[PDB]
Amino acid sequence: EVSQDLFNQFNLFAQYSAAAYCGKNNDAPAGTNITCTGNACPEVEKADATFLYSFEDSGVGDVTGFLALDNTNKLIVLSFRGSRSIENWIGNLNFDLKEINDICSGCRGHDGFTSSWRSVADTLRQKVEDAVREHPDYRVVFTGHSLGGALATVAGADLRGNGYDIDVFSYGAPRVGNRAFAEFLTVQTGGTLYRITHTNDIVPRLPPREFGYSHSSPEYWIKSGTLVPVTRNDIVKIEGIDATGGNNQPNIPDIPAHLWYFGLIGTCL
Amino acid sequence: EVSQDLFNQFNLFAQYSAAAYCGKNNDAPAGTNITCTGNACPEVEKADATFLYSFEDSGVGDVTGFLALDNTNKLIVLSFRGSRSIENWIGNLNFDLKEINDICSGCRGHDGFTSSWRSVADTLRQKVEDAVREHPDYRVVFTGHSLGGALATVAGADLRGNGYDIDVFSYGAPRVGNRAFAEFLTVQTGGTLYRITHTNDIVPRLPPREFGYSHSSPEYWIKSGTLVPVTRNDIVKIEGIDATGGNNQPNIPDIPAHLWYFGLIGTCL
Ligand SMILES: *[C@@H]1O[C@H](CO)[C@@H](O)[C@H](O)[C@H]1NC(C)=O
Ligand SMILES: *[C@@H]1O[C@H](CO)[C@@H](O)[C@H](O)[C@H]1NC(C)=O
Ligand SMILES: [Mg+2]
Ligand SMILES: [Mg+2]
Repeated sequence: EVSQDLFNQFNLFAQYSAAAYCGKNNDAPAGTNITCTGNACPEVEKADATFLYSFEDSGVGDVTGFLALDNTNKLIVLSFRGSRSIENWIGNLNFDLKEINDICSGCRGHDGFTSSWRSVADTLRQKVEDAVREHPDYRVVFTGHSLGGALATVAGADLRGNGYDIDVFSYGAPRVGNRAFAEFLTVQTGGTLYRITHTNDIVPRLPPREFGYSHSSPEYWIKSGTLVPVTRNDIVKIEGIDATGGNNQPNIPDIPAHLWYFGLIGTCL
Repeated sequence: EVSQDLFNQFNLFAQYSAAAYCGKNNDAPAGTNITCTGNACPEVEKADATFLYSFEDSGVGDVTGFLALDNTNKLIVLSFRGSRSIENWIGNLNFDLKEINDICSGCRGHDGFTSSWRSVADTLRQKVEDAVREHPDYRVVFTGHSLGGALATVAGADLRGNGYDIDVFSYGAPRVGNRAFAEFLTVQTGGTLYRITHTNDIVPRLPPREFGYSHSSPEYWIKSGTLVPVTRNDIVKIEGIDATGGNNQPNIPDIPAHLWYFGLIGTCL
């Protein structure tokens, strides 16, 4: 029974996430208005929102995304793009873990996702801190769909505790590491993670539990269909690390369900 | 206005049109159930609907689509697919008109669309007539999106007046010929043409009028945006050969608006 207010924020960061794929320019000047093709982010376009910094193929893991200033919603938004070819990304996904003791003790995380974040963290923390110091009453939100949602979760876990709260809104994010990391992500203070999933989306089911992966609690499960508008009654809050009955159900998953989080996402008309 | 009953046919033939692209099965042997990926054609899935015949790269013009038997709605549906690559197809669209005296006197048609149809006409007329002879109380409906909307319109014009009505439902169809042809399609007896357009979709604006092309009347104009659900009152019936104030407006057109007719069409999640 999610609040009307939190539902409206789920929609907004779904569109910031979507905007990471469908942004008008990929070399866009800082200060230029955020717009999308194909009506992928109308709520963002309604806002007084601008690009503070745009990154494409950035650092080791070819990280793509933007830092946005929203003067209407009073947000600093760091949005990470998922893969440009999601089916190929899924098939090629490695299940290798790595120590991430610098984020939390005994925590391990997907090699790729944690590597990629580490390679751009210094730059993006600096950009985020300039924004905080220029706009101290502005709320920091990190967001991402798919791979982008993994990056956003890792970055949030990493940069929390340094003076600014960081909310994270992840959309069809894969598992990011082991049970220790899931437990950290579940109780870490200095912001809330809203880990959002849809029906039988394949990506939150990877990498598999059998390779040493766990999901953080809680889960915000969208049970309304692919290409169906989402009502507030359509979101189910599921508590427990590796809880089942949401997206973690013993049935055949689906790629199309990955591309529909409140609206079209991870692809551009 | 349009009745709720007509709004439901528009939504059903939009999904029969969508299925020409997202047809879950290309194996697709006669008698197999119609299903789509990505929730593209749920109303078709609900119906007892089967492939009577399926064609790919058919004839000179490489016509693709299927002939369906629907025992729930009692339909014989010929569904033509538009292009695999609509943006490429829009850019390479040649405006050459061909004499089509054979279908109506003084009529000229798009050389491509009319040549394409003529090359599969004998084979496909025999398949509909076979289907009509076994199910004479069934309604014959030709439908398609984009290039598919044009093929259906030409097929309709050509095969009508042979003992069965042919209703045509086109989605974002281009202009198919000159004013003589547009007039023939406005008054032809032996079924109705439902020519449906969306906001500022580019495709119903091609080929241009200044290449001697005209639209048949009427036009059913969807005013609701891209990725927005369509309500009955969002559809405006616009009367008049080459009427303006629907899709035929002197503003900047849009490709994404081509891919949203009631839902996702001409593309498959
Ligand atoms: C950018 O957005 C601002 C605030 O939303 C608006 O007032 C201005 O007209 C926009 N600039 C451009 C280039 O459209
Ligand atoms: C096809 O649909 C029919 C009628 O709705 C049904 O009897 C049958 O179970 C379906 N076939 C398959 C392969 O699902
Ligand atoms: Mg704006
Ligand atoms: Mg016409």
